[PDB]
Amino acid sequence: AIKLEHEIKVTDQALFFDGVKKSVPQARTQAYIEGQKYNYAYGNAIAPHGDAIKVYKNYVFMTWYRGGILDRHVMLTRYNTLTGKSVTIEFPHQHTGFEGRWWVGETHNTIAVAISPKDETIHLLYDMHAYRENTDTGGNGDIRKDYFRYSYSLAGAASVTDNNFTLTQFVKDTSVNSEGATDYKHLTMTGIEDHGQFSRLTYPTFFTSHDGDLFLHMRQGSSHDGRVVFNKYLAEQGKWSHFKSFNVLGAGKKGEIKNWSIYGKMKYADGKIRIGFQRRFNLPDRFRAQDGMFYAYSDDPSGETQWKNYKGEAITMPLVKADEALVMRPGDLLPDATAKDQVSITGGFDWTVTENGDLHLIGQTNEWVNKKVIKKVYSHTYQKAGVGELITTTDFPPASQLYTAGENIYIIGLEQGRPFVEQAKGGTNDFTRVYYAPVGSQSFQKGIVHIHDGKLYYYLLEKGGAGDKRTTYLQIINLDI
Ligand SMILES: [Ca+2]
Ligand SMILES: [Ca+2]
Ligand SMILES: [Ca+2]
Repeated sequence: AIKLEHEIKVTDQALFFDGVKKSVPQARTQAYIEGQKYNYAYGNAIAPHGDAIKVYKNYVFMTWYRGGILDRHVMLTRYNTLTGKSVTIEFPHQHTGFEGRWWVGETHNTIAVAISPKDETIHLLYDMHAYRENTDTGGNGDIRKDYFRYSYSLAGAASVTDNNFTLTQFVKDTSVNSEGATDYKHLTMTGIEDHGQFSRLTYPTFFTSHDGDLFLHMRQGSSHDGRVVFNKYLAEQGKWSHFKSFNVLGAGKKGEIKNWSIYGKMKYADGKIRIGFQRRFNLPDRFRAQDGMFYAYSDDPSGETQWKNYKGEAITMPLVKADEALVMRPGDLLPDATAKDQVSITGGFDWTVTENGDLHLIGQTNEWVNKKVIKKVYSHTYQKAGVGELITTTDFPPASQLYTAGENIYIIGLEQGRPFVEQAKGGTNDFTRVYYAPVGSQSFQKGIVHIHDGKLYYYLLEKGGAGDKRTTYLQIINLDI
């Protein structure tokens, strides 16, 4: 059976935005008020959130901002699965909120963490939402040399003893742009300052290959003109390669009918670097936001060349016309919803490929009538063993993410606050519940999932907290592969 093995408190001081939702014009224009609750522009929970948990050998690395509203420091915690002990590092940087307005919480601005399995360096990317040298902070700090925020460690830092797991392991900014003695934020990953390359970036997400190569991808640009860029860590050189575009910017002048933006995620799946995404075209049409569903994979271990669509055909690279990578048109799921903005696709998209080559993609497609969602359609698109017909069904529960281990795919979530796992054989839509925490166990408000070596690492926010400091836990659940 799937079994809970460990439950570990991470902190009682995780930052939470305990105020109310603010519009973007509100967030940009309103001044701070002392004693205010911590308002927010998007979500209210920045911890656990983003690419915030990784497992390397016997270490679980977890990031979070610390509360409350006057603190907001970037934190890195390492739990040792062999000793049961944890150690945390406080970084000088504090969450800068919405475009420098640090009293408005900004859940885009996560802290991503990765370990290089080659040289055991630690990498952190944090507090970014497409900032640039001329981002207007409204009088809240100088961002001209701080629009891209990277911290990294000495080689070997991942495995030092707890008492040595300190800021001493991390490398200061000693460039000509350095702020001084506690500046751990680097404006580049390549050793070369490059505003074209490192501005307008959002959503840091690392992934690793079988052989221990480490990669990063981010979104560059805007919701009207956006691309995914990705690079590779060069352990032998102590730096990263130049960002490479999966798709172009300015597609409207390079072969597509119009510029577009890309909503998806690259992952390492069944031994290959791949991407699944949806497109936002911003045409005045039936699509309030995103349209389509797309997927491509690379047969190149570096992920740079040999990109193909699900049929195995080479695609243009960098991609200009998303339809080369088409798998499904979610507008089809509401075939009579033809009025302006009547098909609303704003989230709920995910994908995976199992170790047997089964391709799986999920989506949420909403019907939008008089400015309200009146129908929610969940889809599951899947191809057994990478061949044959692509099956799409709407007989799928309200799940927003898919995971994989062994021959299976998994839905993992919270039901009445308690973690559950549903499992299906890859290449199928036949889920059964195989784990549900028992009555009397704790209740959680939010969790992020990391699958590693046949185990589920569930990084969880405990429900029922008050104020801007809350309690997070780590659960380690054996998937019994
Ligand atoms: Ca700096
Ligand atoms: Ca549109
Ligand atoms: Ca097999």
